[PDB]
Amino acid sequence: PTAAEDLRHKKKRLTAMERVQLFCDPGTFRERDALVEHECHNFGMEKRKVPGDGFITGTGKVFGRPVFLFSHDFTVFGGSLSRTNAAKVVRIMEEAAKIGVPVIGFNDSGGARIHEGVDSLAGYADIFLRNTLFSGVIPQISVIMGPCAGGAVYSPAITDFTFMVETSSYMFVTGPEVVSAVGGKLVTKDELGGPHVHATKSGVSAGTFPNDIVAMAQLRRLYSYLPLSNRDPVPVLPTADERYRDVSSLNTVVPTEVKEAYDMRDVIYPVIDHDSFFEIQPQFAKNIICGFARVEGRSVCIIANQPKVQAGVLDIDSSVKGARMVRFADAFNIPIITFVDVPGFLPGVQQEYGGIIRHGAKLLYAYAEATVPKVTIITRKAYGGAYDVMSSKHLRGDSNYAWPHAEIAVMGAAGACKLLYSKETAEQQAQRIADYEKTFCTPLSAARKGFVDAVIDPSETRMRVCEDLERLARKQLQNPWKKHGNIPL
Amino acid sequence: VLVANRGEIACRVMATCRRLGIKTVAVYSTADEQAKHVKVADESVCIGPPASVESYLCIDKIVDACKKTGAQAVHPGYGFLSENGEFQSALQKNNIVFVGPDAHSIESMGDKIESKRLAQRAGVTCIPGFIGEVKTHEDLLRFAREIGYPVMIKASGGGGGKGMRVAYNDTQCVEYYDMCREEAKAAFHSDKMLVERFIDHPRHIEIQVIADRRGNTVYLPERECSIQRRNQKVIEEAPSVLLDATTRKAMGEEAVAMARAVQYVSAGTVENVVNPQKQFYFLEMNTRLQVEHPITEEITGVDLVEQMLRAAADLPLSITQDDITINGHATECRVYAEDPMKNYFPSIGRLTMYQEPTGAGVRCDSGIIEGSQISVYYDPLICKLSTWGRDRAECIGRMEKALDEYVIRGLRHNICLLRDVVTEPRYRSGSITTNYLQEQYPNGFKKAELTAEEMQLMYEVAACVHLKRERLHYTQGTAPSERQLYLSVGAGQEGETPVYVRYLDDSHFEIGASKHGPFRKMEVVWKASYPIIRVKDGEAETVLQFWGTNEVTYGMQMRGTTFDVNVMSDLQSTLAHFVPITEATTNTKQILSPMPGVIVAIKVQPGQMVVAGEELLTLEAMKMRNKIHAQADGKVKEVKVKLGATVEDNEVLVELE
Ligand SMILES: O=CCCCC[C@@H]1SC[C@@H]2NC(=O)N[C@@H]21
Repeated sequence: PTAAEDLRHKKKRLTAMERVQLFCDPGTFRERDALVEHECHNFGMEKRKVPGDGFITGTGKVFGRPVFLFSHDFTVFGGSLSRTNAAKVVRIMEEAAKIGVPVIGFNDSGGARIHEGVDSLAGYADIFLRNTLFSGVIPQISVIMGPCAGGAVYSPAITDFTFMVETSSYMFVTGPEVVSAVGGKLVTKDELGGPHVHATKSGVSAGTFPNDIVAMAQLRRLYSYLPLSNRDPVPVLPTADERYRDVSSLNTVVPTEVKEAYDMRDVIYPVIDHDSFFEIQPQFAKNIICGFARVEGRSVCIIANQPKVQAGVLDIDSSVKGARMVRFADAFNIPIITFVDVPGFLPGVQQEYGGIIRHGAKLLYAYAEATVPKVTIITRKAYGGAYDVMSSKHLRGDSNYAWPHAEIAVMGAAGACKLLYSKETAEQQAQRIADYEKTFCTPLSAARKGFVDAVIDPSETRMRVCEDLERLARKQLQNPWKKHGNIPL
Repeated sequence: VLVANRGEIACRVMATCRRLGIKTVAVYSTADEQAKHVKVADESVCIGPPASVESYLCIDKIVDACKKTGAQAVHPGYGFLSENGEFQSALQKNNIVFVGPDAHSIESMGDKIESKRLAQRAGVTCIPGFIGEVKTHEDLLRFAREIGYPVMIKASGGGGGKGMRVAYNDTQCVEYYDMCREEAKAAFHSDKMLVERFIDHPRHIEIQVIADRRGNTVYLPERECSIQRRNQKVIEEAPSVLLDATTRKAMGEEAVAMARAVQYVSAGTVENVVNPQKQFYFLEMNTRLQVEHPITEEITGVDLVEQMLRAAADLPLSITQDDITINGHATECRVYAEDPMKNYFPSIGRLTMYQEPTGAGVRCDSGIIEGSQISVYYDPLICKLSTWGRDRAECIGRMEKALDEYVIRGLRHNICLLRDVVTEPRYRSGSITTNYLQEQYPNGFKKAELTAEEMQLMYEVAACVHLKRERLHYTQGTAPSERQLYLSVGAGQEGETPVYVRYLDDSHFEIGASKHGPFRKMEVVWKASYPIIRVKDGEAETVLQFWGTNEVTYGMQMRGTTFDVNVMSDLQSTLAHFVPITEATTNTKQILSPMPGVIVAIKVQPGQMVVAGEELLTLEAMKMRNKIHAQADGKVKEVKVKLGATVEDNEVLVELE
């Protein structure tokens, strides 16, 4: 019996129920509500009632841990929401708020249902309010499998992570018809809101998958990292890997020349456990890396610069990416580990015309507000305000480390030499820049002041990180009483 | 003593001293501050920039540096400027030991010419043939019949293989002489031809020699260097199959006789060419310390390093030809960073992501430790894998097994070629030739495929690994123990093979066709997220490797080759048919610079060949030199952006057409 799904598969596409079956465990899905009708009675809609009413909501179970989910249905009315569709979603989110369980939704709606009038707006508003209230209480993940237009786009935005499917998905606020009507330009749906556009240009989508099957397979892996609720502790899984594994290849990663580049992944991979990195937003703002990883069987958060791309310089997009990652990680009590290599901020008129001052402050706010244990490692250099922003010791950092060839200075040697000698005799470059770099572009001064705990061999990083992260397991820090902060938007 | 090399041999020397209780010193270049031989040494001194000239080749630095160690002797090594006069002269200026042969023998034998003179000095069965011009076809036929050889027609003034044709009969002799005279008159202005005993099919047998400054000269057992690519050898073996004492004893005696002839001290080695009729040809003799001796040392125990350093002090050896014997045979291979399947593309500048050497009853000499890199201006050799044995089958099987346990990550290599060559039944037949490689690899290189049972075993191991890694993620006792998987390699699911699994213990399963099917109870032992995977069904034993996965596709290595097996359940299998398979853009067009900057260095030339992975140029921006390369293409047609063109802004630096 394979009835009524032949029409769907013929278009090389899967069904909502099949997606739900693929996500959860083999036999642990219990559909909650299945016999519900729209009761519209307008515009010749009194007929063609549907039992499911276009939504599939249940409970399920992943890796032995509970979950909640819902999936849109494209065959029935195009997946449009109504006064009645939104009730099921509201009930699921409320139940997942009472119990410490997350929510995952597979969006496929074609837009609002016009035949209901303003009831669709009512349902949208209720879903928006539930998302707003419960953000930071239970993790929310959203996946977009098909078209997603109109005002329905906003609820995925408030969710913590949004993923996209490559061939047959798109998302935008207004359709290309209106764009043609007002501006006069003919742009296709994919050219407007395709997965690539949101992966590279707008920065909304947190990832892209080639197929639905791969999407489910990796969504399970992502779910294996998250904590169940706000009050539950960070999960710890058994692992045969051990902190005594030898990592001596880190002694040679940093080149002896100051103008040559290297890949920061060569430093990230040895420290964490084998094959346990899940990069977030891999194709957007490549000069910074963010993602999840495990250290001795417990999930941690990774944020590191990359001198491979644009000399590892902070920017607007990198600031937004890092700020969102830090805020999410702190909201759910996940340790943060950072690797620092920054020469400063990206210079340019477009930057000031785009508001670098606002955006660069977001990362600093996220780092200063955080109360989870932090570990910082300075590999090569840290200059100016970039050193302050990237989790400096003064921002209530727990432990800070440096490598023997690091440099921590106010600015580059040339600018310091220029400002320290206004009209000093010519040729001052040769006998002053070298001396200043020798005397003050070294971690000795910063260690004398007390800004780094110790200068360590690069081969001891795994040992130190495991020791510190084990000791810091029970830190309790609290901020002054506030209704909420006022972050620079 | 101080060494002069920076490869595996240097480590070997600083290792022989262990027993010899000899403190050692090792110099290095700037790039090699993290080489193993630096830390293995007792003392280290820098020799300037790592370019070859200043590095080690800078005699002045080296000889000058030889004034602080106190060492009364200094090894000459085997590479770089080893056994050199300009160097021997300098070391005898400061009156220090050379730990090597004497000058007169070295210049008398390593010289390109007059080697034939020493050869014919006592004849020593040197190249045979009519020594003179053949002015008539009658003379050519008569001298061909004299020895009935394949003629070996070669020009008197020609060299390098030009003007040579192989004649098997008299008519072939006449026709090939007619072609040879026409070729040589145009190419080398000489019509003078010579006829010599051509070899049916060569084996390039090599005979080892050792000696001493006092006496007790000994002949070491011979070796093999038949396999050769681009005049570089790959696989070696000391006791070749075509070994008769009638020849071999005379080979050793004649090698020793030639030794005292030029009063050679530190013998290099003797070269020969051998036909199925058991001949020998002493010429192309070597005067350098060949490092293929590990094989001989495995069949003898004759520590060449110890004996030569002992002879460097004017003492006789500790061994005589009377006790030298054979305890089996050994196989040795060389591991290159040369990517064979990709047109022998060189892969350099890649530190070892992570590597582990095979150490099961085998020997490995290498200078590349974990976290080490290979520059372009050096030898791309990785390791020198040699395994002891007594029987061909025994020694080979060992190599087979030892090849699969060599984990190399971070750069390519030629291990697949070595594996395929060893596994070939032609190689295990017993005899080979010097044209063996290109004879068995006509068009490029193509690795041999898998039989049905091997692919089935790979499927079974993949299913076991999938289940073992799956059980890790589950919490407490809420974990499964049995599934039914559908494995199919390839993007089109070629050969869907249903598989079961039961996981009766930690490292035991009950693999079968499906439910209610007979079970076999194999065994797999693998640490999560690690490379090596040991699996043993009954007696058979296999070792596979685990590269990575994306939870639907598994990257597993079988017989030194990468595959991507798909492990999916019933639902995933039945649904993967209804999935779009888009084709990525195949654009052969101009390449643009991603970001603004300055071009300071260029690598490729305008309108010539380009291959994948080749660096093209280097922009420098905000104090940082990048290096955009050629992802993949055959050639280009474009106009180069000149040096110092601070324009960029996503311009067309190179255009591919
Ligand atoms: O010396 C002149 C340019 C130096 C720029 C150094 C890097 S580029 C971006 C960042 N901003 C700075 O002030 N320094 C760094």
